[PDB]
Amino acid sequence: NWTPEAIRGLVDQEKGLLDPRIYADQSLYELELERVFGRSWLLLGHESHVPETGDFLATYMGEDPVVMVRQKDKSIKVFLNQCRHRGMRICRSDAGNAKAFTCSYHGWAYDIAGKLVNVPFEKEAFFDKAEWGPLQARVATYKGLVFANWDVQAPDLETYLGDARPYMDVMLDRTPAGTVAIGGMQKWVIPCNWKFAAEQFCSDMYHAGTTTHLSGILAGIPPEMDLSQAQIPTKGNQFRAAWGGHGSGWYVDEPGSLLAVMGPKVTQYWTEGPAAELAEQRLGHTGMPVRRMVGQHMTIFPTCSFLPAMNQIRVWHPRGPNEIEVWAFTLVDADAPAEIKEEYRRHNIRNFSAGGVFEQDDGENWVEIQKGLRGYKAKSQPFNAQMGLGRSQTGHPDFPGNVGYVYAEEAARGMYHHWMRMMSEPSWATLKP
Amino acid sequence: NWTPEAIRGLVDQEKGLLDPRIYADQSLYELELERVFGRSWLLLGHESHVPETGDFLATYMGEDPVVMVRQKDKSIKVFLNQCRHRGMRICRSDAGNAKAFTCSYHGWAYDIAGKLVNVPFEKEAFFDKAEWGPLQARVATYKGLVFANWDVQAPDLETYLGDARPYMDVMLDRTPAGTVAIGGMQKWVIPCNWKFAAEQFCSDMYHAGTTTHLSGILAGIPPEMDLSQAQIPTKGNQFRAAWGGHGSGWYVDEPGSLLAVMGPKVTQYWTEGPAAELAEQRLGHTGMPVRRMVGQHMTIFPTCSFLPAMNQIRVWHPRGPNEIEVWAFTLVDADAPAEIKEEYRRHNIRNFSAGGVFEQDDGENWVEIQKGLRGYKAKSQPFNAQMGLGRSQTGHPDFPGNVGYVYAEEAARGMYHHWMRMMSEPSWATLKP
Amino acid sequence: NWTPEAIRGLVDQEKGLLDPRIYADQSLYELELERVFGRSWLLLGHESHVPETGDFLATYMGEDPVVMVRQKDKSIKVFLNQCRHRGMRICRSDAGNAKAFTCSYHGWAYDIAGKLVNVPFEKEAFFDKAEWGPLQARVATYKGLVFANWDVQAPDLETYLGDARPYMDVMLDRTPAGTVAIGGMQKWVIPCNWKFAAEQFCSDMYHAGTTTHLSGILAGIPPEMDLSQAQIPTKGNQFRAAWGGHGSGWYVDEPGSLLAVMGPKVTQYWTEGPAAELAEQRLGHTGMPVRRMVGQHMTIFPTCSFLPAMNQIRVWHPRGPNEIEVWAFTLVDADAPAEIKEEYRRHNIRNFSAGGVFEQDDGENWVEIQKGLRGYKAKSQPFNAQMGLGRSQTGHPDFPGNVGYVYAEEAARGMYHHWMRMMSEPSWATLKP
Amino acid sequence: FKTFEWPSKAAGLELQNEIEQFYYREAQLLDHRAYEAWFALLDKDIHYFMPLRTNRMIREGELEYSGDQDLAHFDETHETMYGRIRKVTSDVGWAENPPSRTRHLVSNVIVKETATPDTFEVNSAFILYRNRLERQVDIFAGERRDVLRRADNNLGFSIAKRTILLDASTLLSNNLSMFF
Amino acid sequence: FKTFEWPSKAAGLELQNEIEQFYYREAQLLDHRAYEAWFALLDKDIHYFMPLRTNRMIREGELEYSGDQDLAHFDETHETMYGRIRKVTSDVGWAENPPSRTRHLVSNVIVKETATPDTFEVNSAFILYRNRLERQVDIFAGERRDVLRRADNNLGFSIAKRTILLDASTLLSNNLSMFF
Amino acid sequence: FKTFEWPSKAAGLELQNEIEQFYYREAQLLDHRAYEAWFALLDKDIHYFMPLRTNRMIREGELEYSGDQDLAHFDETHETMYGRIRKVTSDVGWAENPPSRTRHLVSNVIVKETATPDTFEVNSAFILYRNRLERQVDIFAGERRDVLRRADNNLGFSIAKRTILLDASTLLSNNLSMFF
Ligand code: FES
Ligand code: FES
Ligand code: FES
Ligand SMILES: [Fe+2]
Ligand SMILES: [Fe+2]
Ligand SMILES: [Fe+2]
Repeated sequence: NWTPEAIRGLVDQEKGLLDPRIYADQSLYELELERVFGRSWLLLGHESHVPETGDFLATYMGEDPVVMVRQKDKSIKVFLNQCRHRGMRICRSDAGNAKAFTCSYHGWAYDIAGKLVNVPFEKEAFFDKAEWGPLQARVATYKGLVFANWDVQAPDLETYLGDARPYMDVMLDRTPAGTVAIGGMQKWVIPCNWKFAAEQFCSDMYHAGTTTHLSGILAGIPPEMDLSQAQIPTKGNQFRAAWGGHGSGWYVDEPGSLLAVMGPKVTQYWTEGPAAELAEQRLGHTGMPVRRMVGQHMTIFPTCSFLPAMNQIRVWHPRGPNEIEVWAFTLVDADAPAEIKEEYRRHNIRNFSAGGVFEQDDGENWVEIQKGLRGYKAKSQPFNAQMGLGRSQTGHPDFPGNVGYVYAEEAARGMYHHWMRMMSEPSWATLKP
Repeated sequence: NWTPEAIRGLVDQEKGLLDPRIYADQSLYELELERVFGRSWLLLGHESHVPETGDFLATYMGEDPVVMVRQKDKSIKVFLNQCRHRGMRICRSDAGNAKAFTCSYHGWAYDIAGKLVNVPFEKEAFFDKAEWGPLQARVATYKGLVFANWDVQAPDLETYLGDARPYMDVMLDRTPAGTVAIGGMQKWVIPCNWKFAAEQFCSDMYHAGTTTHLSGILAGIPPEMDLSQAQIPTKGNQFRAAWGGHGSGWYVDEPGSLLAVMGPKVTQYWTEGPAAELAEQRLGHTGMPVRRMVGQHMTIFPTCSFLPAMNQIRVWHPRGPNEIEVWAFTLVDADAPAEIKEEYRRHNIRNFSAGGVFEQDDGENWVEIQKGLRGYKAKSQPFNAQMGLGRSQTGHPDFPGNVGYVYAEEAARGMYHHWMRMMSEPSWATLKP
Repeated sequence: NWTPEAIRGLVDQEKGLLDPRIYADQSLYELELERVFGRSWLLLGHESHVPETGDFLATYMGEDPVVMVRQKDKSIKVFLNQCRHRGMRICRSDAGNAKAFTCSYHGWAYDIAGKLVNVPFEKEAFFDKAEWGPLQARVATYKGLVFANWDVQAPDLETYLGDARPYMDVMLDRTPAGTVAIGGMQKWVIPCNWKFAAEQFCSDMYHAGTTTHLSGILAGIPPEMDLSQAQIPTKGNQFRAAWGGHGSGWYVDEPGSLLAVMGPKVTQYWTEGPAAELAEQRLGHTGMPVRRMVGQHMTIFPTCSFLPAMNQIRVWHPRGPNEIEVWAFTLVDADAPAEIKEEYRRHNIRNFSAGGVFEQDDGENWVEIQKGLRGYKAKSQPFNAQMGLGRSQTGHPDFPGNVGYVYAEEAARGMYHHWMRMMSEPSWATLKP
Repeated sequence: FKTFEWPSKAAGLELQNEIEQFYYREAQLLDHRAYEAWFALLDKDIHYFMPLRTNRMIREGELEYSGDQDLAHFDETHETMYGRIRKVTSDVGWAENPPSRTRHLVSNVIVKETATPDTFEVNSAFILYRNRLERQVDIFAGERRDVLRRADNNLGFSIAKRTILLDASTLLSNNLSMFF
Repeated sequence: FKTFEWPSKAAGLELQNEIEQFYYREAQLLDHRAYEAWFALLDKDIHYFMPLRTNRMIREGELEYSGDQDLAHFDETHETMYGRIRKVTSDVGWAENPPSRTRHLVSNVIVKETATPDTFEVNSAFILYRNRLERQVDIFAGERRDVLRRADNNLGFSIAKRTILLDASTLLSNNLSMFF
Repeated sequence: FKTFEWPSKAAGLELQNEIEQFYYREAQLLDHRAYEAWFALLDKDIHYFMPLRTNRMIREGELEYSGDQDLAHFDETHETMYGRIRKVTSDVGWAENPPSRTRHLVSNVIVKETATPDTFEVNSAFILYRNRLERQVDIFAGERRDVLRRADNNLGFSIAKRTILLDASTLLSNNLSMFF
């Protein structure tokens, strides 16, 4: 039995130490589904995935299957994809349009709201249908992105995010028209813990600026150029949220990072022109130089990770301590030209799909770590998270919040600290922002 | 760790509620092999599987491999398929004829009784051979069906069945010659809990009369007829056993169920002619209109399931909380004509094999439910078992015992109640009828 | 939870009883990794696997991936194949030569000693590198064979082996030139517990002298010869170590076993000639006639197993209670003729590889035992380890140490007894010889 | 079922090509859910058979397969196959709605002539890859023993008889919702 | 993607053999990591495409595959393919260093002619067996739809277009570091 | 081992067919446990070799396979192969009694001529599906490099040499009780 005392000792943000058991222990994972995933805001997709009435999307909240469906009154409703009679899946396809939902086991019928409307042979065999509908979740939308939470005790989405909102708006609020999701959702399986993937997009630029993506950059630079010239970025910053365990990292004034991954046509759209002029004008309350921010990574705790400068968005669905499913999609501006939309589509496939020149090396690292953690001695000594320890300060003229150096693990320590808090503190009164 | 108090809270027959954890919990499953499968009467097959001296059948009791074998004195003996030296399998083939069983590891020899008769280099290295034979099970037969039980303190098979015997006799007791098993046993693996399968044949006609088998009926009805003409039987009765957790359900008068599944020649044999009249004459002591009974389903607790009308019999072998093996065979009257036996053979393959038009939809439901039960929130709220609640009565003029409506969950509540009792009551003094 | 009292009840060497749960229980296995594999001397390979400076071999210590490397000063160093930053595998190939090791995740550079020499952006983002290198193991070589141990409080290799050393010298110390390993490491997976495999090479000639290898000998004897003339070896002896749970068994004088397995050339080389007489003189002072010893098996606790006469050595790497990996190689005398070296190579592949005519039947037994142990009743009754009980003597006129008959389980009782000791005695103060 | 009795004189290049091409076309029909188009290939006198396979000692090896009077995985006629086609194409056919993704890889085609002109006994090996829903993967392997008649259709042949010998005792799959 | 519309008049024995042999030679290049040699087969105007595949009810079965304006597993031109080749042959390409062990089993080759001389539309099925590091195994099955043009290389043909239909919704492998 | 040195001009249609048919007949023998009939295909000078395969960095890729002086999975002569046949057909040979259920799917056949008349260097790909006892499934993939000689037997050819390159480092099967 994991006592609150034992859980607090797994993460030490003061010394910068992480107990490797957190990625491997079966008992800890069981608690994660309750303490972390059961009461966090989890990403399900975009409003454009379910644009019209009756449109649905079958996705996951932890290991719980859920149905995200647009209603008649233009609202989005999320309910558990489980019939309360004997546990059968109500919505058995990936996506589409439904006038109603019906269970294939015993014929219990449901409306698009997720309410039990008809029970076969109810009068002869039977109890109120209003009470026996599938478990509903709280639905909140942040400028396109749809989030869900089971817990009524949990704070609202706006307060949950905190000062991480400005960095989300770099991707989500460049035009008054908003964003739209490109069709299709990539799905693949990685045998590793979700925290390895969540931490990397939270704080780990360190892997991209060193060895992991040497061949990834090589793939994107012109045939006439090799890694010897490839401009190496060193200047940048890292953001840690005041509350939540949210983190972000970006390069400052270095085109070679975005040029190799996204190409010249995307960079032209992102940094120059009236499109980039409107982006800096709309994001004036922050005081950020968004035209100078290139190659950004961000994680909204626990499992919402994205890359603003390349619009790569993904959810990590947990599948035990030793496995995850990656569900990835891409965003473009609603009023973005057909030329720029195709450039974002092609380059995100080339880089961040299962066969993507960057994604291949990302998974390879995580797969090998998880294997090693099967051993006793490999879990007996803590991991090092001492990078940028006590070097971040809240007084920065351009980037708001707790900001340090790009190659640091302050946001990483912030993520594991918030993980530890959620796992050890049962009440939201102590846990609130 | 599960206390008796905690186990009793998992099942509530009064309110009609089931805790979904009973199908998924690994701790509960480990207790089942001890408290349930370790002391229940379990189906191993039929007498005709082992008709001559030396004939054997390698099967399972729970997860324990066992050998069912006919002796010289016409008796059947069941012992553990494990050598007590170092655990090697004694009988290594599925079925056949043996003069003596020998271990392949160190050559410990056994007779067909299961007794250790020879140990190589015994006079040189050694102990009593009469004490070191594999563990023997109790063997009892009910009208052909061979059952087995490890527990010497357990009740005899006759009392164990109780008032469920009349409903077994509908399939088993029709001719003085008895039943005979059609050769060959079908085996396949379903990723679900054994209780889902046990409950369906016990108390679930509701699935067959609603949505599950709509395509199965479509496959059976004449090519000229479509589903809109197919009869929808509603009249029928369900039976709950006085003790044991057994249950049976049947349609009354409406032949649309049997005519589609078994065909016109089997329905004729079951309801009309001398063969049907003799069966009613033989089952006069029970006082049931057996010719009116069509499309029956039954489960002998825990894992002996059969369909008394179509003569499909199956054992659910547990393989963890998330898996079962289905072992299925078919019975016919011994003195029945060749045309009837061929009709039973063909239609049982067409409907109830791994590729059967019914079985396909049966397993598809169970696979989805088990997958759903991986989630935290999917196991947080109870399943509804409130169908036919407090409507069954013992004063039925046609059918004996606790009889209610065909579309009900009274037998289901009784199954999960007796399961709850076996898991919580460690001694037979309180458990027995 | 496993108390010291409960662990002692699992093994009874006085009554010769073994609790089958030791091979199947998950909790016991997790304790094995700490109390047995975490502080035992474990065979990694041979000196000739890493002959030059920088030469490495990636292998395992239990489930911990380890790197064995020859240093500049001819010493051998063993460290954990895990980077202390975020767990990535430092050495990602099976074998070869390296001037340095580098982590592919963040670029942490290591020397061939396992010392952290360089961290990218260390002066900019940070911490002492001397404190953050992979966990080092104690390295000790016994006449070619390289052993490793994590525990600093554990006794040295010589003391650990004890009076089992003269029996190791039968294979390892026949010539002043020593032994050399033939190239190539055979690796395959068997779904069984490591203790079955370790016990077999420890005390089980009984299986080879009975039923397991009747087809293996048939594969080795001349085409004109059948099992009737194969010659049945019955005479021989078995050795149990004073401390450690080490054991060895061999035939005496009877050449029928060695001739079939290794052929006429090796059998002659082992018994008659200048090479065999040199071994007689070198190992005569230990009071052991090696020319009479024909066909031998030996286990160094826990997982180092070898067959002296055939020179087949193997390490059993545990992969849970239900699985092992077998890593096997072959030894030859360093100064042995090319013809003898080739016969050793050919016959070891023929007999002991994954497709070996002996190995095939060895694994087949263990697979079926492990499958059996899934059942409740299959683990309820103890296994028989009573063979040769109270029949071994420490004053044997032919062989040193505690010596009994070849078909006995004295060395087996000693192995499981020492296993029980390591599992119940946390401190080396009481455990040591 | 013993080793297939291949003729000493191997089939002609054209006939070998035609029958191989027929199987590739048949596989395409099945792998793209053209069930009604596939059902048209089956003759009215078809016997679609998949026997049970058991673990037997070498001494009892003649009892490895289930007989004509025993149970089987499939033992179908034209009328029973029609029902299965009506089920697989149905909206209420939950086992194949949503439908599975399958791949019939066909090789090892041996062609034997019979006494009846334009009718051939054909032996071939297969691997059937079945992917279902999110994560479910079922892999089947075996041989097919067919009787093929020359027919005037899109594929060139019709199926008179089919016996599938599956390399399995206990089926590792939960169902057989696919056609072999 | 519907059933490959094969011609009634089947391709000649010589052409059938030539294309089959091309695929066997191609498989050998890929299975022995001859990436430079394999890349040379790709024409300037190559479209290398592998669409996403989703679970849909039969009623909405038209939405199974991802469209032209949707994401995919692969959507590559000659220039983007070149970058992938530079990564896989790179000593710092960790996903394939140490490299995987692959087998491209090819069968079910159907050959169709086009309007352009020496240009052929080809359909074939595959099983790709991928073994990585110590014990990792990933098995893929599907079909390929190629536009091949006659070329004066050591294989006989060059690849103008390739569409790979993989029998998977969610990919069970952690990456697609291999070429199909 | 590098990419198989295929001839620029492919083998004739009749020769290609003959060798393909030989492998299909060979697979039938093995899959139906005709071990005596299969063993008769092996010449007196047979070398039956299956080297170990290791994980190596790209720069040490020349050391991927075990050499002739190293250990292997198989390194056999006619003498040692006869012993294996006597074991596998034995009633006391427990690893294959009860026997396994195997399927050899053969494709990718490339035929090359030699300096010796009626002797051919043959490359082919395989998937070996092995089903054993209740639920054991082992899947093997790889290539075979054969030297075949024309012979007056029922299959048309005899085997002079066979090298099997398995797509595995660590064997995921508990044994290799089958023949490749
Ligand atoms: S499970 Fe949904 S109605 Fe029975
Ligand atoms: S296990 Fe049966 S004799 Fe040793
Ligand atoms: S894990 Fe070794 S450098 Fe980050
Ligand atoms: Fe990355
Ligand atoms: Fe049903
Ligand atoms: Fe042995």
